[PDB]
Amino acid sequence: SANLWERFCNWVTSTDNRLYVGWFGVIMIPTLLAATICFVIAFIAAPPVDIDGIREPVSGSLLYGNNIITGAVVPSSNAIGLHFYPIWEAASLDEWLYNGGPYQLIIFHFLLGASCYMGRQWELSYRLGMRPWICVAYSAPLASAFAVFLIYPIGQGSFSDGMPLGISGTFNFMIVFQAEHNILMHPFHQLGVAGVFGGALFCAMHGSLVTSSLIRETTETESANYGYKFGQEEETYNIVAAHGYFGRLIFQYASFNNSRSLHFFLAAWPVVGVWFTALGISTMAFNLNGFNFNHSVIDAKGNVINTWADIINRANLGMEVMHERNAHNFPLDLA
Amino acid sequence: DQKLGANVGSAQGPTGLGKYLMRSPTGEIIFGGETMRFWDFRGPWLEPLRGPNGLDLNKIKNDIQPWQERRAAEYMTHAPLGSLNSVGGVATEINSVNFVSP
Amino acid sequence: LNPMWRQGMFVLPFMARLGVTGSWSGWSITGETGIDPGFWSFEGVALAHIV
Amino acid sequence: LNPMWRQGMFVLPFMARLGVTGSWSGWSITGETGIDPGFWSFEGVALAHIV
Amino acid sequence: AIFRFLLFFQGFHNWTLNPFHMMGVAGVLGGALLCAIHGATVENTLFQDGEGASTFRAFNPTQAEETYSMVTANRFWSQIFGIAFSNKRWLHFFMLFVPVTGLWMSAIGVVGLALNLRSYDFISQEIRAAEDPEFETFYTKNLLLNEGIRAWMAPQDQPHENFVFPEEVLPRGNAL
Amino acid sequence: EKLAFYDYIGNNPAKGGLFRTGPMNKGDGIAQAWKGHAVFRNKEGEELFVRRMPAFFESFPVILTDKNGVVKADIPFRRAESKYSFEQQGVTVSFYGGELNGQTFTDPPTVKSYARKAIFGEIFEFDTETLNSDGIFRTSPRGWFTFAHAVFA
Amino acid sequence: EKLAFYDYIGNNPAKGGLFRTGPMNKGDGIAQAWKGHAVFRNKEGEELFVR
Amino acid sequence: ELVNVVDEKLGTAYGEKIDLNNTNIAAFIQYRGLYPTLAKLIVKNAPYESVEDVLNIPGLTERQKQILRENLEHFTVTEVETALVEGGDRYNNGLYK
Amino acid sequence: AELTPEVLTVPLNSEGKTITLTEKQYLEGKRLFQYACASCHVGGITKTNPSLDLRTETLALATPPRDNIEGLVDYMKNPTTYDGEQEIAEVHPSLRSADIFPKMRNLTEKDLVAIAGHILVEPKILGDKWGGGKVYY
Amino acid sequence: TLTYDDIVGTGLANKCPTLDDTARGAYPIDSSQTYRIARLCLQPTTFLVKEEPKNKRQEAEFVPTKLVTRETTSLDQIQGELKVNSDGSLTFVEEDGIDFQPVTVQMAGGERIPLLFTVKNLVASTQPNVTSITTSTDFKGEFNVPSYRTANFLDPKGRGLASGYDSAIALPQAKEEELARANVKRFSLTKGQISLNVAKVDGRTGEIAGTFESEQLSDDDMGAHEPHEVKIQGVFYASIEPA
Ligand code: CLA
Ligand code: CLA
Ligand code: CLA
Ligand code: CLA
Ligand SMILES: CC(C)=CCC/C(C)=C/CC/C(C)=C/CC/C(C)=C/CC/C(C)=C/CC/C(C)=C/CC/C(C)=C/CC/C(C)=C/CC/C(C)=C/CC1=CC(=O)C(C)=C(C)C1=O
Ligand SMILES: CCCCCCCCCCCCCCCC(=O)OC[C@H](CO[C@@H]1O[C@H](CS(=O)(=O)O)[C@@H](O)[C@H](O)[C@H]1O)OC(=O)CCCCCCCCCCCCCCC
Ligand SMILES: [Ca+2]
Ligand SMILES: [Cl-]
Repeated sequence: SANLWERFCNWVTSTDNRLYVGWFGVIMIPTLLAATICFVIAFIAAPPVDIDGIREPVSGSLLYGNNIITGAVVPSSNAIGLHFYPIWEAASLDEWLYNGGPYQLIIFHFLLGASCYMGRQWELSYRLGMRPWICVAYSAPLASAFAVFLIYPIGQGSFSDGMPLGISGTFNFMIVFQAEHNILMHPFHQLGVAGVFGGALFCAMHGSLVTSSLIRETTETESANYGYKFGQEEETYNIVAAHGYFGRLIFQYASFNNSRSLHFFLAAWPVVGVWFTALGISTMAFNLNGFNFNHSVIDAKGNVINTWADIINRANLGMEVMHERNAHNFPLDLA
Repeated sequence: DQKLGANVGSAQGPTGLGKYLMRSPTGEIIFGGETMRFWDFRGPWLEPLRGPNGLDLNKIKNDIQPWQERRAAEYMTHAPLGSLNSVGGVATEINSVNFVSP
Repeated sequence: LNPMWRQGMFVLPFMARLGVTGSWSGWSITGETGIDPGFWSFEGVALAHIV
Repeated sequence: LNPMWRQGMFVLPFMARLGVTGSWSGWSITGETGIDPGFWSFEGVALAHIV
Repeated sequence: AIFRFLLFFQGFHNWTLNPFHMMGVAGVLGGALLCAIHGATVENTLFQDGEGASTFRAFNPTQAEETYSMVTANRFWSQIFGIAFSNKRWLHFFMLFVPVTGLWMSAIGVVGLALNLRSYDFISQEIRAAEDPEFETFYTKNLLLNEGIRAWMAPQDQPHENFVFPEEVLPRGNAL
Repeated sequence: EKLAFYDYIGNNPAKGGLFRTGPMNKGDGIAQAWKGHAVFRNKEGEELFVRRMPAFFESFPVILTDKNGVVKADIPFRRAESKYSFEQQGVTVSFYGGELNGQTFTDPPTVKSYARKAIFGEIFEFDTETLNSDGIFRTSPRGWFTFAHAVFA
Repeated sequence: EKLAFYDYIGNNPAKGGLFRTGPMNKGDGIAQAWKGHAVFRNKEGEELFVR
Repeated sequence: ELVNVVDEKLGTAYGEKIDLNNTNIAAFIQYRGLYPTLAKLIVKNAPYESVEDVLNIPGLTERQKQILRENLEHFTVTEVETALVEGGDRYNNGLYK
Repeated sequence: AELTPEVLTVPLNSEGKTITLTEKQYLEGKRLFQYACASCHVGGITKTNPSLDLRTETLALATPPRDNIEGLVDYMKNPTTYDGEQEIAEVHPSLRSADIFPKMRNLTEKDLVAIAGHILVEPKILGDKWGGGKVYY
Repeated sequence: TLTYDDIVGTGLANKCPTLDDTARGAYPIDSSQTYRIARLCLQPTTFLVKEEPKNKRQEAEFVPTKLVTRETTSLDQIQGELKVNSDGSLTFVEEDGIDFQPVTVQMAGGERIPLLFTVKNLVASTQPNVTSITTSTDFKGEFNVPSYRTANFLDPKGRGLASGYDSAIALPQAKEEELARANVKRFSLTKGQISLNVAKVDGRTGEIAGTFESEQLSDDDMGAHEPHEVKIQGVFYASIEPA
């Protein structure tokens, strides 16, 4: 034995593994297995959770009357707030499942692993001699999960205010958010949808332009895909014919001819846009909300002349006035 | 409400939890409502009301001082809630109070 | 009046014949309460096999 | 109070719009009796297409 | 004027709960991923064709060799994600399909919302919620949010209806 | 009767859902008879009118106004400060022609029940047993044909 | 009660059918309680017995 | 049979005048000089068998008794309803602006 | 549709006599109302006690009457409860308590008249909005 | 004595004070000097839920249950006069205090049984002729158990008693007779029994201690289903003073 530990480190770091369990992986792989296994069990058999700390259990598991679309893993109690609630902090599991214990076990392990997943997306790139930064693109979707699962709860003072782990549970997070923060009227969110819409747009743009300008090497009755072999030397499409068409669609200088400048833009746009959307949720986690143009334009006498901004406010009040029915005892919603 | 003749100690809210005062997960007496999540707050104005078990029902019942009532009023009407364009309050509030907590 | 064999249970009996007669949720085949089956409860057995 | 469009009928109306409004069993869309739809009754149309 | 269109569809059509809208977002969100991921994958798997750091100038506008190591990219993802492309022709067609199919689905959903043939409720859920007052899902919660949206918005959002909703008829939780 | 039937929102194709399958009868039930026209009045004898349900609304509130559109009565959410509850207004309901013809009802619950029904237009008597209906509106063939073809196109 | 329950043909495995699916409870129903022993007599006071 | 005691209460004296035995304290804000001091006394001083019994609250200054006499026409009295009195709901029934 | 002097004519005292404010006083009041009231009295309500609003009618049934310049002004100097049977200057901004409520220090009799005038002019313009809360927003 | 910080997070705050093994004396009652209880306190130890004997009435017993909520059970700050009676007995009459705590416990099946553990309007009494309070000087009396949820509470579909919806608005044209019970909210009010039996006296400082046992009904959920019978065993501590 060349030295056990020396070998161990050579295996872990080995680039000959089907799946690159890295150094970050050593933390990732266990944390992600705990999160997934706990989730799957929760989502299927977990019992009702008193999310709002007002003894009014919300069942979100299949076996307890839910389906895929409605079902979810409910956030820890509001009675717990930001307190750490590990299994060994409960008199029993029965108490732990009632106070939304699983939620924390899941969010913490996931966020942890999902971070190492980024750390790994660097490591392998290092071990393979390729440039880094790929992990920096993945920093945007991660920074969102963080914003939605940890930053917002820290800011709002409770994990019960974090986004639930489910379809409908997510829609709840949105509808309520909008009511309390008016996100649609916030610059960061708008940049977010710009990045996402734009992304999908450009994704279609590139995708189409390229596939449409492929050099013919296929039969009339043979998949146009076969005209490419894994491990080619030259390109499989006429990037000069591509630019030729797109340059005429709009106008020459408003078109890419440099594949490298194209692909940077292709990556830069969404990542930057999503970065801001993540900063939006993380900023509005401290109650710095969207623009409030309520009763702005008023007439010569003082009457209030409504704008679409006001019609939005009514829709918002409805959400405000109806969310968490029995949870409020006082006039102002400061939590 | 206490000045209106209500017995804060035994007041039962909609959920049956305690309109004004309830217990934290570890037994301490804290403020009720959604405010149960901030039972870790400590502050000059509020401490003299705290006992060895949390908020003392006797001090709360007759040791509340005026400077505290207006302190509570002040801070209540100056929570760190506001909009980008600096309009203090909830996203559904009306323009008038130009403010956003530092 | 309503034991496992009335509820079309087929695997549940074979688990009791050798010891497992309780659930992590508190109940037990014999009808007792407060019992602590430990890990080897019907859930436990079911868990084990899946793994 | 209980016409074809309340009973989730989809093909039956298109058959009435052009004439076929009776059944070989005696009844009719308008609610009459004793009528003789002949061969071209809902059954008839259905029969025809199958062939 | 578009944000209220969104809020409306939630409140009145419960649009977010619609299978077609979901596919919609799955396409746009998933399409904005392919965009980002492919872009980054390319910029960080590039061959060195220049002596500068700013590798942008180092590109051959006149084809020839692949400007990035398609073979390296494949191995990368094949080890970090488990799955990875290996046919640029397919990878690029995929990028067309995903966001275009998504938008098409989101369209159909609305074409149904025209006739108000929405995906508002789950009947099995409502029936249990009626008989049993302790059954509560994140779904039931949402519907109540809709009720509030409709009741508080409808007046100034649909003027031609001359709506008048007395304060006492207005649905509201406690305190708020 | 036929004429009255068309004046019922439960036959409006704009009501319904995408996965609310089956005939319209699996919804409100098989129509049996017309209970009759409901006329609502309050202590002063004034005749009130039930604000109908716009197709847009899945659920709608019960509000009663006079000829001039002044709100005279309603069914309150928060009773704490209700000014127009059917109780405080002595609201009553009378029927003309149909099953309930010539009859009058004055006990608040029963009055509110029919008021809750007037919202949909003419009040009818359904057989919910047979088809095991759920009481949730479904769309007519007109609606389905329209949806299917708008999509295909 | 338990003892009386075993003396009921509705627990005899020899009753049933090949396609009479489900638990024994989908048959006669979930047993709730023992109505009691039935003693039959005729005018003369004589005690009869049910075959 | 099942009935909503509150919706039924609105068909009686309560719902037409300030119920000295049920109605929440804030209701006294609709008449001159009754709110702070008197409304507290009225509510705090348990139920009444008749409107006039309010005039008998121990301590009432001669002026307070005067004021009360003036507003008696705005009061009534009905059986104490638990749903309306429990939880201290007469000092705060969860309603604000 | 304008703020005519017809609208700026509000009751001065209890004995029917009125006063007419000017577009300068109004705006000035509105500004002062924001500076020392909005905090708790935004839009005519009262955040730290929603039971009492600034509706003219509410101020009319107050004790003493506070639905006129004279009334509101006195209040801003020596505040009382709705029945007036108790002075609350210790937990409510006022002139006799500017040491406790600094914002009230600058405020001079000129300012007090404007603020008071604002309170009586707003409902004249906004109507139902002024009194009610979010319901009317 | 320990400050707030010396208790926070330890759970100690949900524990009625205790007397040492020594303090087993006796406190005197002047019978011509009014007395009151400066602080009664009740700490639960066990919550037993009598099980429904199914159809087959076979006599039912109480069964233990797991406390699904946490250490929020204790009643504290109770106070009132401990008037001396003609026959020389003592009756405590509560005025105010943290006289109730919503508790929720699970059972064998997994069923959560929420109750409003309380002693509101307590009226405990002792044996006739009780010049001095010795160890075990039984206190017995009734109290009131108000509805678990108050008037304003709304069910998942918006329906409520003092507020909320009139019916099942999700099923616009369904028969209502079947849904009756779940649409019409009822506010339950009942009586309870409790007995405080002393174990430790301390005539010196006038503070008795012991154990209690009380019975009451659980939440009926605005009258949607039947309430369960509950028995609650724990300990108590009282501070008697002349005043
Ligand atoms: C994860 C969050 C999410 C996501 C990803 C989406 C995603 C989407 N939603 Mg959506 N939605 C969400 C949440 C989300 N939603 C929520 C919470 C709600 C509230 C219930 C809604 C409510 C909602 C509604 C009501 C609708 C959508 C629709 C859509 C889709 C179409 C958007 C589009 O591409 O416009 C593209 C816009 C066009 C019309 C294309 C033509 C425009 C031309 C080409 C532009 C010309 C520009 C010009 C040259 C420049 C001049 C401009 C000048 C100012 C410079 C898209 C799939 C829509 C859809 O499904 O329709 C089919 C739709 O109607 N959503
Ligand atoms: C009529 C079609 C239409 C158009 C033109 C727009 C346009 C716009 N929407 Mg939009 N939207 C539509 C339908 C449409 N929407 C529908 C049906 C829905 C669902 C109901 C939405 C929902 C929606 C949301 C939720 C949001 C927007 C937003 C926006 C703005 C930024 C979006 C963006 O970044 O896209 C990404 C696409 C690009 C990267 C293309 C950029 C092209 C722009 C338009 C400039 C064009 C150049 C211009 C013509 C000048 C050239 C002249 C020069 C050559 C001399 C933008 C003004 C956002 C916003 O409000 O931000 C302020 C936002 O948050 N939209
Ligand atoms: C052989 C072992 C076995 C046994 C003894 C049982 C026994 C039982 N199961 Mg069961 N089960 C088994 C295996 C078994 N299961 C397996 C492997 C599965 C997984 C699919 C299940 C899944 C299952 C479920 C989901 C349920 C039961 C239930 C039950 C109970 C009700 C009885 C029943 O429904 O009969 C039904 C018997 C039949 C319909 C007879 C089938 C005979 C077929 C038709 C013959 C096919 C002939 C062939 C085509 C000819 C071609 C040949 C030719 C070409 C030459 C019963 C105790 C039920 C229970 O829980 O009760 C409450 C219940 O819900 N079982
Ligand atoms: C398009 C023509 C058409 C129309 C308009 C109708 C209309 C109607 N039919 Mg019908 N039917 C049709 C064709 C049609 N049918 C055909 C071809 C058949 C043979 C199978 C039937 C068989 C049939 C039966 C057996 C019955 C009806 C009934 C009915 C009535 C009830 C409505 C219904 O149940 O909606 C249901 C609507 C749906 C559930 C919507 C389906 C939408 C799917 C889920 C979308 C799939 C999306 C896709 C997977 C996405 C993938 C794309 C992605 C990969 C890119 C209604 C009048 C019922 C009736 O008799 O009433 C009393 C009835 O019992 N029909
Ligand atoms: C216990 C239980 C039951 C758990 C339930 C848990 C739960 C609730 C889950 C529910 C899930 C659920 C049902 C979701 C519904 C959403 C869904 C199915 C929507 C419908 C989809 C649909 C048909 C709509 C049409 C829209 C459409 C086509 C979108 C598809 C989006 C799509 C699949 C995109 C894939 C994106 C993706 C991650 C691919 C990465 C590919 C890859 C590794 C590329 C990397 C890469 C880049 C390079 O550049 C190069 C060079 C190479 C080489 C290379 O490799
Ligand atoms: C509390 C601590 C618990 C500790 C648990 C006990 C230790 C782990 C036991 C693992 C048993 C399972 C074996 C799995 C085999 C395998 O993965 O492929 C076999 C390949 C080949 O391995 C190669 O296999 C070779 C042997 S052979 O090829 O398999 O014969 C071997 O020589 C070489 O070293 C090896 O790299 O494994 C790898 O490439 C190394 C990466 C392993 C990645 C682990 C899973 C990652 C999960 C990420 C999170 C996902 C979340 C959930 C999503 C669903
Ligand atoms: Ca039971
Ligand atoms: Cl909610």
